[PDB]
Formats: sequence, C-alpha cells, structure tokens
Amino acid sequence: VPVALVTGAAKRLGRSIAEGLHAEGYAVCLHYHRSAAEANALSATLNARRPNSAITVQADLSNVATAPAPVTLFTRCAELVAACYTHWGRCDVLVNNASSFYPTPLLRGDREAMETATADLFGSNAIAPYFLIKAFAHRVAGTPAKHRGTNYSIINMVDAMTNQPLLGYTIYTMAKGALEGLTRSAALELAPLQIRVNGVGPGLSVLVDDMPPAVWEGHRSKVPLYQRDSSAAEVSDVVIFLCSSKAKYITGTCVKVDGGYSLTRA
Amino acid sequence: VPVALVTGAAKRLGRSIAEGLHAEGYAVCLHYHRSAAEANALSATLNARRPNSAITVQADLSNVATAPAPVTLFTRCAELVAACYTHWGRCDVLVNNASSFYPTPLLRDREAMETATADLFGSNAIAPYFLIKAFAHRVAGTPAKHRGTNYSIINMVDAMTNQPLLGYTIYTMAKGALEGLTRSAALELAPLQIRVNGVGPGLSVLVHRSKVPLYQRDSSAAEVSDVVIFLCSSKAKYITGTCVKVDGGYSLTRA
Amino acid sequence: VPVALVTGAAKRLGRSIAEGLHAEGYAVCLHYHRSAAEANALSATLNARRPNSAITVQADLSNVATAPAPVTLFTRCAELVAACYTHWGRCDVLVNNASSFYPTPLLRREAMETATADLFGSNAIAPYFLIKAFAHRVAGTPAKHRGTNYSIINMVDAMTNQPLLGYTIYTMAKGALEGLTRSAALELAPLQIRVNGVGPGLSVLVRSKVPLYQRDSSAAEVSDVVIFLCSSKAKYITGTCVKVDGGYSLTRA
Amino acid sequence: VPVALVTGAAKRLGRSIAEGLHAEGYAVCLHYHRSAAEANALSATLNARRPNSAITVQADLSNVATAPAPVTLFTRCAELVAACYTHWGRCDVLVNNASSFYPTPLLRDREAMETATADLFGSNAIAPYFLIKAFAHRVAGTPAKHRGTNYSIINMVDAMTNQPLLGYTIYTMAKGALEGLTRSAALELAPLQIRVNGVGPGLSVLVDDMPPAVWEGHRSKVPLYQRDSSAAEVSDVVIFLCSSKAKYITGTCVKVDGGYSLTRA
Ligand SMILES: NC(=O)C1=CN([C@@H]2O[C@H](COP(=O)(O)OP(=O)(O)OC[C@H]3O[C@@H](n4cnc5c(N)ncnc54)[C@H](OP(=O)(O)O)[C@@H]3O)[C@@H](O)[C@H]2O)C=CC1
Ligand SMILES: NC(=O)C1=CN([C@@H]2O[C@H](COP(=O)(O)OP(=O)(O)OC[C@H]3O[C@@H](n4cnc5c(N)ncnc54)[C@H](OP(=O)(O)O)[C@@H]3O)[C@@H](O)[C@H]2O)C=CC1
Ligand SMILES: NC(=O)C1=CN([C@@H]2O[C@H](COP(=O)(O)OP(=O)(O)OC[C@H]3O[C@@H](n4cnc5c(N)ncnc54)[C@H](OP(=O)(O)O)[C@@H]3O)[C@@H](O)[C@H]2O)C=CC1
Ligand SMILES: NC(=O)C1=CN([C@@H]2O[C@H](COP(=O)(O)OP(=O)(O)OC[C@H]3O[C@@H](n4cnc5c(N)ncnc54)[C@H](OP(=O)(O)O)[C@@H]3O)[C@@H](O)[C@H]2O)C=CC1
Ligand SMILES: C#CCN(Cc1ccc2[nH]c(N)nc(=O)c2c1)c1ccc(C(=O)N[C@@H](CCC(=O)O)C(=O)O)cc1
Ligand SMILES: C#CCN(Cc1ccc2[nH]c(N)nc(=O)c2c1)c1ccc(C(=O)N[C@@H](CCC(=O)O)C(=O)O)cc1
Ligand SMILES: C#CCN(Cc1ccc2[nH]c(N)nc(=O)c2c1)c1ccc(C(=O)N[C@@H](CCC(=O)O)C(=O)O)cc1
Ligand SMILES: C#CCN(Cc1ccc2[nH]c(N)nc(=O)c2c1)c1ccc(C(=O)N[C@@H](CCC(=O)O)C(=O)O)cc1
Repeated sequence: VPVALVTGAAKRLGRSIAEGLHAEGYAVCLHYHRSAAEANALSATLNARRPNSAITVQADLSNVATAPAPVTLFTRCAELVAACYTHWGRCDVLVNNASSFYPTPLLRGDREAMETATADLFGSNAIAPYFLIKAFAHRVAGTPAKHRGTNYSIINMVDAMTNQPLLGYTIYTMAKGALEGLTRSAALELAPLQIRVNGVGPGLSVLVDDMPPAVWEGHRSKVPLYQRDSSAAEVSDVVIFLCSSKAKYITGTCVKVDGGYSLTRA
Repeated sequence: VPVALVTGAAKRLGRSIAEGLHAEGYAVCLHYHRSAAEANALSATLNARRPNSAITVQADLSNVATAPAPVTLFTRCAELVAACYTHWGRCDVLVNNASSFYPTPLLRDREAMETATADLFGSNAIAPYFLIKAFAHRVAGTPAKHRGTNYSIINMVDAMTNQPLLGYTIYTMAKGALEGLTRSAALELAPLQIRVNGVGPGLSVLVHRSKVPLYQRDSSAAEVSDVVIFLCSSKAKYITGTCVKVDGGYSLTRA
Repeated sequence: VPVALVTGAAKRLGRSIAEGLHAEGYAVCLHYHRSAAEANALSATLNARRPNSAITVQADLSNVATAPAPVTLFTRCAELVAACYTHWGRCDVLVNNASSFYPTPLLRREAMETATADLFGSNAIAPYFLIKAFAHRVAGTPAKHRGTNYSIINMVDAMTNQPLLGYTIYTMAKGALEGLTRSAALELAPLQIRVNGVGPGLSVLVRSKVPLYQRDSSAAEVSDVVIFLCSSKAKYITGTCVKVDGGYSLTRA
Repeated sequence: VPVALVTGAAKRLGRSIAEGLHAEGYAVCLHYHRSAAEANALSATLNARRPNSAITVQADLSNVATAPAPVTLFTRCAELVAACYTHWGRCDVLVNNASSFYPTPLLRDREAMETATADLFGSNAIAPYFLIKAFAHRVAGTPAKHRGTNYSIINMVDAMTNQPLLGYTIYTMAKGALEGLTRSAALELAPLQIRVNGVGPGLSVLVDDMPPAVWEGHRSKVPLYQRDSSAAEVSDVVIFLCSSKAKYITGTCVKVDGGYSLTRA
C-alpha cells in the first residue's frame, strides 16, 4: 500500500487529486493551511471508505519562519514528508498542488503587503515544493535499495497559461516559472533514484464566478475545446495517470490540461 | 465498439499502439506499406482474440503518385479512412505513427533527393495532414446525434528534434511540421470535439542509451503506447493541442 | 564587398531587408516570382545609388517542376545561389523570406496539391535546397578564400504556436522552417555558417491587440533585426529565433 | 543623454554591457555588491573618457533585510533606481545582470540553505522584479511630455536552463522566474512603451579554475567555434536590443549560445 502526499488537498483540484489517488489504492496525507474543516471532512470520508487510508497535516508553506527558536519553511516541509514516514513508514508520491494566487501589479501597508506576497506566492508555488522535493528525495536515498518502492513519482501543478501572462500577476507567474525549472532540474538530478518528476498544467479549471455572469461566460467561451473551464477530475485524472506504473518512462515534462486555451491569441 | 486507424501498425511502436488500443476494446485498422506479412499476422492474432476486430490496409504514404489515371497521396489517405467506415461504419481514433527515418546530409543523387523529400515529408507530415482532413470530413458529415463521444487523433512526434540529430534535416523538418499540424488541427477541430495531441518518444526499442537519465536505457514499446492509449481515453477528454514526451529525461541533457 | 541573396525581395519585408542589407554595403541578389516590375525598380534604385550592387532573378519556389527535361525545385534553387557566384563570385548571406500565405481549411480537387507544393515549397522546401546549395558553395571554397561572416536568416512566424484558424499547411510549413533553422545551424556550425530565424507577428498589414503600440509593425522594425543578426556583432548567435511581434505572442483569447 | 542602470556591472559581462552602452552615448550607473575596486576603476575609465558619464552604487540584491529600522530589498532596489534620477534626472535602460551562481544539490547547514535561497533568488529574480517595479513607477510618475523615447529593460537569462546543470536547482529555478518576469513585465509595461526582453548566454568568458583539458572539453561542446563566447559577443546583443532599431521587440529571449542549446548528451 503506497502513500501519496498532496499539498493543499482540502478542496478543488487538490481534493480531486487526493480522491483520485485514494481510488487507486494510495494512503493519502492531506495537507492544508487554513481549510481544516474541509480537510478533516475529506479524511473522514476516505478513512470511512478504507480504514487508516488518510491523515491531515497543517502547514503554512509561505517562505517565512513560524512560532515554535522560530521554525523555518524547510523544517516545516521536512516534517510534512516525515509525517508520512512516521505514520505509514513510506512516501511514494508527492503532489505539489498548494498555491497562492492573487495580483501583484507593477503599476498602480504597502511595505508588509509587498513583502508578504513575495514570501507567500513564492513559498507555496516554488520554494516549499523545492524543500518538499529535497525532503522526499533524502528519505528515499536514506532507504536501503531492497526496501525502496518501485514507483516514486512527484507531480508539480504548474500553469498552462503562464507563457501568456495574466495581466497583473507577475510574482505568481514568476513562481510558476520557477516551478517549471524545479521540474526539469529535479527530474534530472533524481533520475538515478528512479524518482520521476513531471508537471501538470491546467488552464481554466473550476473557475470562481465572483463576477457578472456574462464575464464568467466570456472567459469560458475562450477555451477552444467545449468552451468551458475544466472539472477537477479532468485535471486530477492526468495526475493519477502520470503516477501510474504505465507512465514509468515519463520524467521532466509537462502535460497541459487546457482544452487548447494556450493555442489562442488576443 | 469504437474504431482506431493506426498507420505503420505492423511492428515496433505501431504494433504496440494497435495492441494497446485493441486491449481497450477498439476494433483496429492496421495500415502498412511493405510489412504485409507482419501486419496480417497481427490482424490474425487480434481477430482470433476477438472476431472482426482487426483489418489491414496497404498504402505508400510518401508524397507521390502511384499506379491505379495516377492516384495521389490525398486519395490514398482518404481511402485509408474510408476503409474504416466501409468496414465498421466509423473511425474514432487516428494514430499517425508511420514514419520514414534516414539521413539527408547538407554536407557531402538528384533522384534520391526528391524521393527522400517526398518520402520523409509524406509519411511524417503530409499524409498525417490529409489523414486528419479525411478523418474530420467524415465526422463533420456524420449527423450530430450519430457521432462518437470520444474522437482522438494522436501524432507520433519526436522528443529530441529540438536538439537535432546530425544529418537528419528533412526528417527533423517533417517532425516540426507534424508539431504544427498538432497545434493547428487541435484548434480547428475543437468545435467537432476532435482532440489532437502528440506523443514524442526519445529512444524507444533501439535495434547511446546510457545517456538517458532515467534507467539509462531506451524505452520499451509499451512504455510509449500506454501513453497513446491514455490520451485516447475519456479520462483525457480535456487534453488537446499538446505534446507528451516519453523520453526518460533525455531532452534534458547537453553535450 | 559581401553578397546577400534575398528571396521574395520585390516588396514589403523582403524589400526592406534588401534595402537594409544594401545600406550596410551588401551587393544584393533580389529574387522574385511574379513581381518583376517591383523587383527591377528596386534593382534600379540600388544600382543608381551604387553601381553593380543589385541584380534580380526570377524563380517559382513552389515544390513543382517547371518547363526549361523538366526543371526541379532543387535545380532552380541551386541556380539562384549560383547566380550570385557567377555575378560577384560570392554569396555571404541568404535570407529565406519568400512565402505563400493563404487558407487551407480542414472543414468546409488538385488545388490541395497546388497549395501543398506552393505553401510547403516557398516556406520550407525551397529554403532547405537553398541552404544546401549555399553550404555546398562555401564548402567547395578553399578555406583561405572564404568569407568571415556567413549568415542565413529564415523568416519564420512569431504566432504559429497560436495557430491562425484555417491556415494549417502554412503553419506546418513554418514549423518545418523552424526545424530547418535548428538542424542547419548545428550541421553548418563547422563551416561557421550561422542560421537563425526572425519571426514577425503583424507587419505592414494589407492590430489594437498588439500590446506594444497597439499596431502592426513597419517593415524596417523587422528588417533591422535581420540586418543585426547578419552583422559581425552577432557572430555567436546561431540556431535561435528572434520574435519581432510587439508582445503579441503573449496574449490569450 | 540617456541613462542606463546596470546591476553587477563591475566585471565580466556586466562590465562589457556597461562599456557597450557607454560607447553608445549612455551615462551609466554601475551597480556592485562586493567588487568596489573593479567598479570604481570602471567608473574612472568611463568618466575620463566622458566627464560625468558614470557613477557607482553598492547594494546587496539578496532577498534579505540589511542594517540602516532594517532596510528591505525593495527599498534597496528603489534607491538604486532613485540614484539614477537624483544624479541625472532619468533612467532609460535597466539591465538585470547581477546574479549568484553556485550548487544547491538535492542529494547529500541551516544558514547555508536559507542564505542560498535568498541570495540565488534575490539577485536572479526578486531584485529584478523590484528593480523593474521601481523603474516603471518612475516612468509612470513622469509627465508624458518629459518621458524618454526609448525605455528598455534587459533581463540576463540563461540559454541552457532548459537542459539544467546538475546540482543547480535554485539557480535554475530563479532563472525560470526571471523568464516569467520578462513575459509578464513586457505585457504589463507595454502601455508605457517600456520594452522588456531577455538575453541568455550559454558559455561566456568561461572561468578556467580547472585543468586545461577539462576547460577545453567544456568549450569543445559548443557547436559554433567550439569555444565559450567573449563578453562583447553577448553585450553587443544587449546593446542592440536597447537601440531604437529594436523598438518593436518585447517579451522575447535572444540566445547567445553558439548553438549549445541544440546539443544532446
Ligand atoms: N484552477 C485553475 O483554473 C488553475 C489551477 N492551476 C494550478 O493548479 C493547482 C490547484 O488548482 P486550484 O485547485 O485552483 O488551487 P486553489 O487556488 O484552490 O488553492 C489550492 C490550495 O493551496 C493552498 N495554499 C495556498 N497558499 C498556501 C500557502 N501559503 N501555504 C500552504 N497552502 C497554501 C490552499 O489551502 P488551504 O485552503 O487549506 O488554505 C488552497 O486550498 C494550483 O497549484 C494552481 O496553481 C493552474 C492553472 C489553472
Ligand atoms: N523508435 C524511436 O526511438 C523513436 C520513434 N519516434 C517516432 O515514433 C513513431 C514510431 O516509431 P518506430 O516504431 O520506431 O517507427 P519505425 O521506424 O519502426 O517505422 C514505423 C513504420 O512506418 C512505416 N513507413 C515508413 N515509411 C513509410 C511510407 N513511405 N509510407 C507508408 N508507411 C511508411 C513502415 O511501415 P512498413 O514496415 O509496413 O513499410 C514502418 O513499419 C515514428 O513516427 C517515429 O518518428 C520518435 C522518436 C524516437
Ligand atoms: N507580414 C507579416 O505580418 C508577417 C510575415 N511573416 C513572414 O515574413 C516573411 C515576409 O513577410 P511579407 O513581406 O508579408 O511576405 P509576403 O506575403 O508579402 O510575400 C513575400 C514574397 O514571397 C514571394 N512568393 C510567394 N510565393 C512564392 C513562390 N511560390 N515562389 C517564389 N516566391 C514566392 C512573393 O514574391 P513575388 O511578389 O515576386 O511573387 C512575395 O513578394 C514571410 O516569410 C512571412 O511568412 C511572418 C509573420 C507575419
Ligand atoms: N557567463 C556565462 O557563461 C553565463 C552567464 N549568464 C548570465 O549572464 C549574466 C552575467 O554573467 P556573468 O558576467 O558571468 O556573471 P557573474 O557570475 O560574473 O556575476 C555578475 C555580478 O553579479 C553580482 N552579484 C552576484 N550576487 C549578487 C547579489 N547577491 N547582490 C548584488 N549583486 C550580486 C556580482 O557583483 P559583485 O562582484 O560586485 O559582488 C557579480 O559581479 C548573469 O545574470 C548570468 O546569470 C547566463 C549563462 C551563462
Ligand atoms: C481570474 C482568474 C482565474 N483564472 C484561472 C486560474 C489560474 C491559476 C490559478 N492558480 C491557483 N493557485 N489557483 C487558482 O484558483 C487559479 C485559477 C483565469 C485566468 C485567465 C483568464 C483569462 O484569460 N481572462 C482574460 C482577461 C481579459 C482581460 O482582462 O482583458 C485574458 O485573456 O487574460 C480567466 C480566468
Ligand atoms: C540512429 C538512430 C536511432 N535513434 C532513435 C530513433 C529516433 C527517431 C526515429 N523515427 C522513426 N520513424 N523510426 C525510428 O526507428 C527512429 C529511431 C537515435 C537517436 C538519437 C541518438 C543520439 O542522441 N545520438 C548522439 C548524438 C546525436 C547527434 O548527432 O547530435 C547522442 O546524443 O548520444 C542515437 C540514436
Ligand atoms: C489574415 C491575415 C494577415 N495577418 C498577418 C500576416 C501573417 C503572416 C504572413 N505571412 C506571409 N507570408 N505573408 C503575409 O502577408 C502574412 C501576414 C493576420 C494574422 C493574425 C491576425 C489575428 O491575430 N487575428 C485574430 C486571431 C485569429 C485566431 O484567433 O485564429 C485576432 O483576433 O487578432 C490578423 C491578421
Ligand atoms: C560550471 C559552470 C559554469 N558554466 C557557465 C555559466 C552559466 C551560468 C552562470 N551564471 C552566473 N551568474 N555566473 C556565471 O559565471 C555563470 C556561468 C557551465 C555550464 C554548463 C557546462 C556543461 O556543459 N557541463 C556539462 C558537463 C559535461 C561533463 O563533464 O560530463 C553538463 O553535462 O552539464 C559547463 C560550465
């Protein structure tokens, strides 16, 4: 029985990925920051379906130190991975899904806002994933060959549309670019350990409708395939496949799940 | 019971892709050019496993005219797709797998230059274009209520063409053209819900490998075909116009 | 005095590139297909400004045979490059600019064969043969008598990754041209022949979408980049593309 | 006389870029962190060649607060740009060249890692971001009637990051982020006519702190010339992208790698 660690697993795409992996037989460590209620509800559902098949761990993945000597992001990430080993004695899959997403305009309080966004946006999207991957790899390396799993797989949730930047989201876009870099670098360095590292990049998935219906419909209408945003499963299914043994030759690449959105022009 | 058309399905990756799809329940149209024996042997196996689940069609996919007025590549491609409709009344998946691959050095005749161009460009790019056109036309001509629910076109590309193989310019160009076809076809065919994606192996079933970061070996046919099968599945119904490299990290290397 | 061969040099970008190179001191071979008048007018201007600094040569770059044994595209391409050597004894720069551009819809008949040969010929196959002919001549030239700055520019397209609805063949041909750039650069490196691409977005339209200036570009705004890539200051650049699209390729629908 | 701000301008490519721009008529603000001597020697040369055509500014571009309330990286970046306006009343070109480069292996303390992250990410990505922000803020605050006619930002990226260098994850990531900054900044800053492009060297003025045969093997891998590039072979491209003849280019990268990124193992 393999174990998967999914960050930001409480709702939306994170939950779908956790459910997807759980359906495949994985025990799942559900990470969360502020959504304790949803995360615990998910753990309860999964555990009821299969005893001892889900746990939850809380952690701010922003690049800042927390209250205990202050606790660093790295430590917090190492503990995330450790929680898996302590509870199930293993960690086969890591999905870097947690991510902050808000505007950081270059054009037009301001001090803490700019410094907090950087740590938050870059922490969740890039730096935490880096430390998490490091911790994940250190545990595999420290495991005697004969006792290692046969299918280690790390999935980085990237973004199919960052090459056509979203106006006013520079830091987020930068962090995603860094995450793409982490995928390529990690794949290469971790190859000898047979740890595959790939990226999955959604375009528009379960789009939040905090706007006039016509503006919500207009956005969806842009996606060439189906003229709609995707469902959570339409993304998570791809994540699950990349984690399957049938994908054991794939590493260091990205799979876009955008219904052709990245093919469009203004 | 859906139908898949697989060009160059006689051996290696093509055969694995055909077997893969067949295992999923697809009736398979096995195209071939010169490998009649192997194609028929594959058909026999597949048919024995499941009656009327496989057929074979021969066709030179090079960009030239053949003997019947002369028959053009387009016609030959249209007849390929037609064979599916004539036999099973449908064609849900098209896998552009057939491909010539040999050197066309820029640095050191006339006949072998024009034959290579038509051959390398035909199989890798032009035939796939015509095949996609024929495929789309048949779907468009089908009344909505009678259409399939999962049309998928897979273009077998190359994960290493951005790091060209010395001396293989035409092939490399043809592959680039196939990449363009993937993006263009995906966009144009979206309204008809026909997804178009690419699968790019790096080193698969080499008849060099120590340079592959993952496993330090070329891949097996299944390691590639499984990806093709997944992209054809309904679980991949939101993926279109993209490429999936199956290279074990080879495209990440430098000299 | 170096020589530059510019295909489709009669008007628009081709003409601007030819003028740009000529301004840098290049003798220019202006290729054309149907635009004889404009090409000859340009030659006259350039020749008046500097005697024996321009010539014009006609050639269909479509992948078809033409009547003088039928003449193939390769031969026609080889003669294009040869014309330069015959007249000036050299060919330092080749700019693959000539290009057909029209719809080949997949949804709603030899016109498919004429389009294929035309769109693929001008955009990809002719460039391939031209590069081949160009490289041969350099290789056949004794080291001591070779130029010091061989440069091949392939006019590509900054927007083909975001295909233009209904232009599949053209888009494919451009993808092949991109492939030719990378392959040619690698193979021709030992001969010090640099091969790069320049990809305009919207230039000299026959708009409000272009993030930069909200307008298509002028011909000079593209050709200047072609000229720089041909200069000695760019001697370490090869196998890459420079987009000249004012940020258009950064947009979404 | 237009002004160019060049980070890490003391030596190597930074110096070449500064010299290049200076040769084009630009007054140059030479930024440096540790190389005061080299930077001041360069300022002297440029100033002798043309009075009041160069100044130096020191600043740690790592993502850490410094001693004067502690001073943040943003403030330090804002002061860098300000120094240009205070001295010459303008800032037309910004070249994000400063960059840390060392291994951060994934496979086998507290200070070295936290310090590496802030350093590698600060110089390569975050400082560039703040610098661009500050640069854009001052242009926006300038009345259209007093604005320059050729604002240009160049981000020094890396032509080989897509084929990562074993053991350099953070650096590679930071470069990826810099690439994202280029695309995002180009789009957002288009209305102000501020072009943003990248220049990515492959192997330039390769350090020879190794056995000659090893150093030669490394260069031999580059398809064109079989050698690393000179500083000018890179800087000349930066200067071209900053010229008015490149006014339609924005949001793109120009590889200066002699075909290195075309190779396989
Ligand atoms: N949905 C879409 O259209 C697209 C999504 N993506 C990518 O897919 C992934 C998932 O998408 P989606 O479901 O929309 O993501 P969400 O926006 O819904 O956020 C996912 C989770 O990330 C967690 N998170 C955010 N910041 C932090 C942080 N500072 N520390 C720890 N956890 C944090 C949150 O957990 P909690 O609630 O517990 O606080 C949140 O639930 C993301 O990485 C995203 O970048 C890419 C393109 C498009
Ligand atoms: N194998 C690898 O390491 C790599 C493969 N690829 C791509 O994957 C795909 C399959 O690879 P692989 O199995 O090795 O392919 P093969 O080289 O084994 O050839 C596949 C088939 O293509 C057919 N074919 C060749 N030329 C023509 C033509 N003129 N007209 C009609 N059919 C033709 C042949 O059919 P027949 O024998 O019946 O005549 C052949 O069996 C190809 O598209 C290839 O480009 C990409 C990268 C690497
Ligand atoms: N303009 C733009 O917005 C864009 C242009 N580009 C590329 O830049 C390059 C130049 O652009 P532009 O000036 O608009 O090009 P044009 O469309 O104006 O065509 C250039 C020339 O190509 C020649 N040509 C066309 N077909 C053939 C053929 N079958 N055989 C020989 N010559 C042929 C024509 O020569 P003649 O008139 O003598 O017959 C024509 O003058 C092209 O490669 C184009 O693809 C890319 C993106 C955008
Ligand atoms: N040279 C090459 O082969 C390649 C270079 N590049 C890129 O090109 C650019 C220039 O290359 P190169 O000349 O080799 O760069 P260098 O490695 O020589 O360093 C450039 C300068 O960056 C400054 N710097 C480093 N860290 C900081 C920091 N923490 N805060 C402030 N300044 C800092 C240093 O200034 P000081 O000495 O004053 O402390 C140094 O002089 C870099 O961005 C590099 O990433 C990309 C690929 C290859
Ligand atoms: C907002 C949002 C979420 N999204 C998707 C999106 C992307 C990344 C994410 N990342 C994370 N962590 N969480 C998310 O919820 C998330 C959501 C959108 C992105 C782009 C467009 C879009 O293309 N709109 C037009 C805007 C037109 C205009 O303003 O001129 C465009 O073409 O840019 C719409 C929605
Ligand atoms: C030959 C062959 C089969 N192959 C695989 C290959 C690729 C595409 C195909 N395409 C098709 N249609 N059929 C094939 O059988 C096929 C096989 C190889 C490809 C690359 C290297 C390689 O990387 N060589 C060296 C140097 C490459 C270079 O010249 O730059 C290296 O990098 O290690 C070796 C073998
Ligand atoms: C037509 C034409 C010429 N052109 C420019 C163009 C491009 C390549 C060429 N290539 C050649 N050889 N000759 C040309 O004259 C030429 C001209 C255009 C290209 C794109 C759009 C455009 O982006 N239109 C839509 C998007 C279309 C889509 O989404 O598919 C938009 O909304 O902006 C408009 C005009
Ligand atoms: C180191 C370094 C600096 N560099 C160049 C480089 C890149 C970015 C920089 N960035 C910054 N800021 N400063 C620099 O001095 C700098 C230097 C190199 C990069 C790649 C290889 C290389 O091709 N390595 C081969 C090794 C081959 C082998 O030994 O088997 C490889 O496969 O990766 C060598 C040197």
